[PDB]
Amino acid sequence: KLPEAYAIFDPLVDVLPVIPVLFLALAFVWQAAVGFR
Amino acid sequence: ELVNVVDEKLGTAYGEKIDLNNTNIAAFIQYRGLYPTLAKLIVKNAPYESVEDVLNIPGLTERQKQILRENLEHFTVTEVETALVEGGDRYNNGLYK
Amino acid sequence: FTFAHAVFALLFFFGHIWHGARTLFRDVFSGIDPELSPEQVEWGFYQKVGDVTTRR
Amino acid sequence: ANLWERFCNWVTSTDNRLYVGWFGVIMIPTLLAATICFVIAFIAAPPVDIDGIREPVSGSLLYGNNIITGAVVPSSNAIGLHFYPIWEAASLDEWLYNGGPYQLIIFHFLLGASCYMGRQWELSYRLGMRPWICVAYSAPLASAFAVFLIYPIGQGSFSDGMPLGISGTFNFMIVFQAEHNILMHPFHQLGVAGVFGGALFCAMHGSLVTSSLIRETTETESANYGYKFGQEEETYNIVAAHGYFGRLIFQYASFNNSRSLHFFLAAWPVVGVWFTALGISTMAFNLNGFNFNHSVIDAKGNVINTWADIINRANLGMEVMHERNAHNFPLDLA
Amino acid sequence: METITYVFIFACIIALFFFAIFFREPPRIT
Amino acid sequence: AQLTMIAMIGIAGPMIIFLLAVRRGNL
Amino acid sequence: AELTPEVLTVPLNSEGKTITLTEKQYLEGKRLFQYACASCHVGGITKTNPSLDLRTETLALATPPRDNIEGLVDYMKNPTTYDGEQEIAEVHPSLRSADIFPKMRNLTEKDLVAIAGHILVEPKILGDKWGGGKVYY
Amino acid sequence: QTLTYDDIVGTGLANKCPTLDDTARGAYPIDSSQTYRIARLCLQPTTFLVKEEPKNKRQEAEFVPTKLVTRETTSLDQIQGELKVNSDGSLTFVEEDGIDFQPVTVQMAGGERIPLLFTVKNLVASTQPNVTSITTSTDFKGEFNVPSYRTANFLDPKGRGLASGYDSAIALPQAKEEELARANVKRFSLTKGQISLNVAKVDGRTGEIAGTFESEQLSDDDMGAHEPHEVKIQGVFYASIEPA
Amino acid sequence: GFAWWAGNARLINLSGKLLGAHVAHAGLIVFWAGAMTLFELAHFIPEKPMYEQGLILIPHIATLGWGVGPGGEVVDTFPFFVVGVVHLISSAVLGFGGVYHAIRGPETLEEYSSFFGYDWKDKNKMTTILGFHLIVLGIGALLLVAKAMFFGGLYDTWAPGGGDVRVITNPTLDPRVIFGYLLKSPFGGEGWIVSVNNLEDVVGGHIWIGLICIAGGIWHILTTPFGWARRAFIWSGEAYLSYSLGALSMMGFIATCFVWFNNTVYPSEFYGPTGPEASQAQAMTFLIRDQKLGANVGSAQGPTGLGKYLMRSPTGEIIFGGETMRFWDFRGPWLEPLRGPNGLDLNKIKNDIQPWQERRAAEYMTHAPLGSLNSVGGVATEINSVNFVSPRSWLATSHFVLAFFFLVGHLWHAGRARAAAAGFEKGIDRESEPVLSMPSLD
Ligand code: CLA
Ligand code: CLA
Ligand code: CLA
Ligand code: CLA
Ligand code: HEC
Ligand SMILES: CC1=C(/C=C/C(C)=C/C=C/C(C)=C/C=C/C=C(C)/C=C/C=C(C)/C=C/C2=C(C)CCCC2(C)C)C(C)(C)CCC1
Ligand SMILES: CC1=C(/C=C/C(C)=C/C=C/C(C)=C/C=C/C=C(C)/C=C/C=C(C)/C=C/C2=C(C)CCCC2(C)C)C(C)(C)CCC1
Ligand SMILES: CC1=C(/C=C/C(C)=C/C=C/C(C)=C/C=C/C=C(C)/C=C/C=C(C)/C=C/C2=C(C)CCCC2(C)C)C(C)(C)CCC1
Ligand code: OEX
Ligand SMILES: [Cl-]
Ligand SMILES: [Cl-]
Ligand SMILES: [Fe+2]
Repeated sequence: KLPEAYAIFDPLVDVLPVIPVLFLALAFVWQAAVGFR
Repeated sequence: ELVNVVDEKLGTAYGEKIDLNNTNIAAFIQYRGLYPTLAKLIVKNAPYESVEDVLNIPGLTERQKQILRENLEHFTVTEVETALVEGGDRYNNGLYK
Repeated sequence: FTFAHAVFALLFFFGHIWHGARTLFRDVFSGIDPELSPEQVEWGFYQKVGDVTTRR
Repeated sequence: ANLWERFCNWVTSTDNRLYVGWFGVIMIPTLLAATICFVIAFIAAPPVDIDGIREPVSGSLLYGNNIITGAVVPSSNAIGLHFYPIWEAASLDEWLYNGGPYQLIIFHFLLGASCYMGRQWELSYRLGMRPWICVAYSAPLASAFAVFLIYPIGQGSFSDGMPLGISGTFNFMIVFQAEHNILMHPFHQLGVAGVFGGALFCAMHGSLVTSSLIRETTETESANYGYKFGQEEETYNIVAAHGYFGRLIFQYASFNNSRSLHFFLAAWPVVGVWFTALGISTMAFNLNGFNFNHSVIDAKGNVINTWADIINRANLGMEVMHERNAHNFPLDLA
Repeated sequence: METITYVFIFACIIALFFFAIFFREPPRIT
Repeated sequence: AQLTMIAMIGIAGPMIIFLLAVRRGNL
Repeated sequence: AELTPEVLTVPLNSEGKTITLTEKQYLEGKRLFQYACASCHVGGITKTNPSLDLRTETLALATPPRDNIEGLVDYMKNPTTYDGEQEIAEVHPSLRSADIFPKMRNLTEKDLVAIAGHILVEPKILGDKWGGGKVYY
Repeated sequence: QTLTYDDIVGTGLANKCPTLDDTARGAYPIDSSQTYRIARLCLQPTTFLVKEEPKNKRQEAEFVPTKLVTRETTSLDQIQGELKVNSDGSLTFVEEDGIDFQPVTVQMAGGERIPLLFTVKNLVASTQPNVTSITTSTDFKGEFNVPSYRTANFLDPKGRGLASGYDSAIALPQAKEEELARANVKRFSLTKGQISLNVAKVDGRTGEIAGTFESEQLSDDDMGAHEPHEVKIQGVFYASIEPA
Repeated sequence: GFAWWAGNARLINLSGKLLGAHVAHAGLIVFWAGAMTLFELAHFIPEKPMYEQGLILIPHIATLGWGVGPGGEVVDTFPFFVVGVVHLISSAVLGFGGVYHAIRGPETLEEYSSFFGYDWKDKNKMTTILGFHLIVLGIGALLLVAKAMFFGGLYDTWAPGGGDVRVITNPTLDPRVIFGYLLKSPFGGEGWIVSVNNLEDVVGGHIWIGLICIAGGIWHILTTPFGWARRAFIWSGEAYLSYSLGALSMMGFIATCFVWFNNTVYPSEFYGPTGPEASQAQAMTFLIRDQKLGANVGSAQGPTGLGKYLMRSPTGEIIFGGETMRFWDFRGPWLEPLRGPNGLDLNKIKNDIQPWQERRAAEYMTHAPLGSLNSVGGVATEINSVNFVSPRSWLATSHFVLAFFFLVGHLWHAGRARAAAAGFEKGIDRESEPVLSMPSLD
């Protein structure tokens, strides 16, 4: 468990580790937006 | 003339009671008060010539003696069978669950 | 007997397929037409597949 | 005229009937050693105490095996992962009893096969080819590393590496299933898809090309004589073949780029076999196949068996029987 | 007799390898 | 829930492409 | 079939008083059994000593009888060998030995009842499988 | 000073018994009022001889040499037991406990493997009468027990055993079983061996002794399947004596 | 000429944009390190061993002496939070520089500054960048030394009394020891560098490596490659990439074996027992149980004729029996008190086994690194109940996979760099096909 005064952020921290995956996905949205050029 | 001595033993009282001279120690869990402490002593002081010999095990408290008394009828003795007592097999005979 | 005849029946199925293929496709056993043009295999040209009387 | 430079020129010569090369300077002796020892041991080695329990298993022909049952038997579990060369035995008799030949053969072979892969790179460079055929071979190579070296390292014993024999192989794969549930592991499932698919696409590709051969021959000659080695023209009609396969399925599920097509052919089995080699390599560290044992229960809590629980009954019968004299304690932890 | 047979066949396969490689029909261009 | 935050975070990236493509930018 | 009150009714003590658990208590017991006990006692066996299991009939023959909520709660506080002759708090988790078994630290009295109840219910649901081992998987 | 595990591991020394200085030619006096134990008895074989089969009448085969194939796994050690004084001044060692067996297999010329259970289990070995001191001429002679090499759970390659396993040749469902009786019915043997221990060195201060042993016993009979061979083992021993 | 799916190869000669990719990606590494730590912390429950909870980062921090006390008990979680927050915060700075250099900064650097710009074919400049990074790396290995010797020490599983944090006051400098490890066999009972079993050798090894990297770095700033190296190598960006992929692959394979066999810098208190450990602990457990019932474990012959509990290794040492005969090279703090010079000591086994050792064996036997992909713990035939896969299985398998693919990447990029440097990576020139100018083989 996190320190008491950051407890509010618990559900954010459950999701943070996944964020690097989203960068990979985001490169494919970008390439879709320029038509895989 | 070639006979399996373990099968032969299942045809004696060994196949229906706890044999104090042959039976693996985990059988002593089938009756109350006997395992581990008295089971340990019974196996260490085997062989017995009759079932009541177990009461003459040095160190038995009178409670322990009483437990044995209650349970003398679940006990038997047959001749020691080398195949059942070698290998430490009365303490661990390779059967678990 | 069952083993032999079940096995021979299965093998003879391939024989049916082989010689039937050879009968219906005898005209190209040795290879396809070296003057088959790309309009006959490309989509659209003919309304009916392979029928050259249905050109659009 | 320099002696070293002449020798370099011969090692790397593209005129040798078999390319040697620097990778071949290591591959040639290591593979000859492994081959000569394998053949001698398959025919004449005496029984080997694979599981360390002084219960020797007979692998060779002269000791009552046939081709199917014979094997060079893995080295004794008493040895574990210890290095056991000939010169560490008090005698050849001892070394044979304890499974020394298996170590000699697999170390020499894995080295020679590694160099085989490099040799594939090397000659491609001397011929001015593109370089990645060796990358295709890394799939079978990684698979042999997995069953001869990686799985032993994780389980702690070359006695659990794959016997060098036909029935020995099957023993290894039955015991693997009991200890790892490999069939319920997705990397073995990708391996099956890699190998099934590879055979599918092999047949597909062969049949589509064969189907569109250009008539160059009469019905009295093999069509194979319609192609002459080194002719410049393609020998089939990819557009007729694309037009057949696009109609069997639909157009955009068919390749008309022959480069994309053959890359697809290369990549599908290679990648599937990468995964299944990685499956063995990671079940080496006991990250096993999915376990759905008793995953379905009813409203009361009764277990409701599924096909996974039936698999588990089979796995149990393998487990309880294998190496039947070798376990003294209730968990087979390795 | 069965050992002799198994080894005999394997030996023939190795000899075939030698002829297949060094005494092949040479591929000739065009 | 956590489904609120990963929704908010998940939309950031694509919203950047969207802003840059409608404001015809250096994509 | 379902988790009827009949099945959630287990003995409270040696005097044949009974107690009817809730479905809630039982699922809590099961959860707590997996937390603190199942690493050794999965399926009602004992991995580090297979000769002693959690079958009701085995517990009934333990000294202090353990086929009841009281016996089992006491066991989780002050475990003895099967004949009651020695205390084994130092090699068996218990509240008495929660310094060396820290998972036991945060267990309340109500948690102990639920665990005990789970252990006594499960063989009514699963029968021979409970404590029977791999033969019954 | 003495060696640690990490000095020993991997060397072979762990299979070797302690030696005494060739200067240890003392005498260990024995007081009949006192009781003694042997704290450690170590037996290290050096030579395994097997008796051949002459196939003929009056030749009586010879003991021939063999090669060890099971490596440095042969020594008996940590054996302890009563050392008694008898009415007539003989000493009797009674073995109580120890690592008192090793399986060994040796290979005869021609390739035959001969497994044996090298053991002193239940050893009772006695001296001559009137000892009073243990010296560089004391001999212990005794006998011991040789249980079956395999114990009762052992399953042969077709799943047959004594306390476990099949009772028939299940791959031959309708064979005549009389021929297979000897392979199908496992039997648990229990034979005696003999041993002499010859004390050649004595540390009168510390109570350590050392010398030479020779034992005769039977090899494995594979639970009745075949007849045992006769085996003679030679080696060196070490023991430390304590006032018990 | 590269397609979208090879699109980062478009960066080879755009040193500015390529700097941005490297630094943006550096930020993702640091982001993951931070985010993941906080995730493990928010889930951490100190009553439960780390290894029952899926932790891989908190064990690395605790191994360094932060957060823990005697026995590996966690006393203070604040050090973990700090490590997470600081990594998290720092990734915004790398993120910032990353996307600035990838999108807005100059796309090439060599016009803006001759110091930061580089040509791949410039051997002097390349070894200078290499030199700088060699110095950074040497500094980093010295930070580990500093921690161990001047800022609180390291967790020492071998410390007497259950393990503890210990300050390292006599790091091993004797190069016969330090480099002795490099020359040990990688086979069983030896273990190459994976067998390092004490923190004195760990810290001393890092003094050496730090000094070697700093010396190596200065060496490469001041020199250019000798002619023999000039002629041995391909000098191109993709070639250097291929060299480092090979080196990462080698290192991934070593890390795999480290976390699988080594219980010193991967203490079993945090990471769980190793495979050999768990299996040794099973035999210990049942030796104890059986001896308590009266069994004479030294004289008990098992089914095979070998000892049921105790046997000899091939060099004679007294070792545990059963299949674990194979793991007799195992060494651990709970087991070593029973070892005498000839291996396990029968008189210590009979008289001196302690309750904490019985507890530890039972714990390690029931947390063996065996489990299913969906994290059902134990052997593959076990029923559902225990949610456990050892962190060592997770860390071993993941890094085997990564090491394997980086070896494939090495071969990919190495063969391609060779081909591109010779000018036939795009195919065979029809008008100058080399084999058509070679004589036939036969
Ligand atoms: C330090 C590591 C490193 C670096 C910097 C590079 C860099 C490069 N590589 Mg090499 N590569 C590497 C490792 C590396 N590689 C490894 C380890 C392998 C073996 C697998 C390869 C194999 C490889 C091939 C086969 C090729 C390259 C190529 C290239 C170039 C273009 C790459 C590109 O645009 O990818 C663009 C990125 C993608 C197309 C995305 C790929 C996505 C992967 C396959 C799936 C990852 C999914 C993940 C596991 C989990 C997903 C979860 C889900 C939610 C999505 C570039 C120079 C190309 C080349 O030769 O350039 C000249 C080329 O053809 N790479
Ligand atoms: C670690 C992953 C990684 C990284 C760091 C890069 C980085 C880069 N790529 Mg590669 N690439 C990747 C993965 C990656 N790529 C993958 C997986 C693929 C396959 C789909 C490609 C395919 C690819 C192609 C096809 C090309 C590149 C190109 C480029 C460069 C220019 C891109 C550009 O102009 O963006 C334009 C995009 C935008 C303006 C949209 C917004 C992008 C931003 C950066 C998103 C970041 C959001 C973030 C949350 C903000 C935090 C900020 C805060 C810290 C202040 C850049 C250096 C190009 C190149 O080499 O140019 C010559 C190019 O042509 N890449
Ligand atoms: C290794 C990574 C790296 C490299 C090689 C470069 C290189 C460069 N950058 Mg970039 N940059 C980086 C990271 C990097 N940057 C990061 C992380 C950020 C965000 C903080 C930026 C933000 C940035 C901006 C906004 C600009 C540059 C610019 C420049 C150029 C000149 C900078 C100058 O004059 O020095 C300045 C030198 C100093 C300030 C000396 C102080 C030393 C540093 C800051 C402290 C030491 C840090 C330490 C070693 C590691 C971090 C500690 C941590 C581990 C706790 C040069 C090509 C400029 C450019 O391209 O314009 C055309 C420009 O405008 N950079
Ligand atoms: C990241 C690390 C790194 C890298 C990439 C380089 C790269 C380079 N170095 Mg530098 N070097 C480094 C660190 C590094 N160095 C450090 C720390 C030092 C200080 C000790 C040096 C000292 C140094 C010197 C003194 C020289 C170089 C030279 C060179 C060049 C030729 C290297 C070569 O051919 O080696 C390939 C290796 C060989 C040809 C033979 C040795 C092969 C090894 C020993 C075999 C071991 C294999 C085995 C399986 C691995 C297990 C471990 C083993 C110990 C048992 C090249 C540019 C040369 C040069 O041109 O400098 C200007 C040169 O003479 N380096
Ligand atoms: C291994 C580390 C164990 C854990 C964790 C738990 N138990 Fe256990 N238990 C274990 C052993 C080795 C034994 C036998 C003790 C002996 O007499 O030698 C036991 C015994 C019990 C019993 C008694 C069973 C009987 O038939 O009398 C009970 C009721 C029991 N254990 C319960 C229990 C609970 C509730 C646990 C979770 C908190 C738990 N055990 C953990 C080994 C281990
Ligand atoms: C730490 C933190 C933070 C940060 C954040 C971030 C950093 C984020 C990022 C973000 C991102 C980075 C995101 C992204 C996203 C992405 C996505 C969402 C994607 C998706 C995609 C898809 C879905 C795809 C699809 C497709 C295509 C496109 C094409 C091909 C096909 C397919 C189908 C695949 C904040 C501020 C919150 C604050 C707090 C803390
Ligand atoms: C270039 C490019 C790319 C890439 C990108 C990248 C990779 C980026 C990075 C970035 C990053 C890497 C970012 C980062 C960020 C960060 C942030 C922004 C952070 C924040 C933080 C915070 C705010 C914190 C908070 C807190 C605290 C303090 C305490 C605890 C709790 C919490 C967590 C809440 C792509 C491929 C897409 C595309 C193309 C181009
Ligand atoms: C820290 C530490 C330590 C230490 C360590 C060290 C000190 C290390 C070192 C190491 C090293 C010292 C390394 C090595 C390396 C090397 C290598 C890895 C090499 C490679 C090579 C190559 C790769 C080559 C190649 C080639 C050839 C062969 C030919 C020509 C071409 C070329 C060049 C390519 C210890 C353990 C104590 C402990 C723990 C910690
Ligand atoms: O060796 Mn071949 O197999 Ca792998 O677990 Mn433990 O160990 Mn043995 O038993 Mn199941
Ligand atoms: Cl098997
Ligand atoms: Cl075992
Ligand atoms: Fe083709």
